[PDB]
Amino acid sequence: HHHHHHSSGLVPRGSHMVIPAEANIIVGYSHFIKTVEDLNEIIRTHVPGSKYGIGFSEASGDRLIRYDGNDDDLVKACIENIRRISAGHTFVILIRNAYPINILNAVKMCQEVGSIFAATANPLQIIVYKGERGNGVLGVIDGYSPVGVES
Ligand code: NA
Repeated sequence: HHHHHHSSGLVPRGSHMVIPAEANIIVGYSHFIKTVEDLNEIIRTHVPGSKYGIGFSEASGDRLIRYDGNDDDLVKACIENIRRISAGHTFVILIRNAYPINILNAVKMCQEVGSIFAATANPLQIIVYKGERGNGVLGVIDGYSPVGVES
């Protein structure tokens, strides 16, 4: 027996992500991860020298938004983004002052323990579906639609 509420379904206005100036964001789905420390560690060697924040949506147990980082503004943005999405096992990473290869490697490392929804510096909107127990991430709007074809 399952419970249905008419309030469930695609959330009309996608959730806009808070991306502080010059920050790069990574939004993904964790695989069998129970703590944000796993993410904090797997990307630790790639974020040295840079400022970063990590947010993780614990999907059971305490069901708390978990976080780590070395920059208050980035950490707060990650927490807010996780709150807006409100979907179990979602993780959000924000990195600033990092070279291109470090950002790319951070993403590759996340792919070892999860799936990627977004990885960009562009304005970003997360399309979410509101279900019974919580939400689910259906996709993202990364930047804009094309305006033409290159010559
Ligand atoms: Na999808």
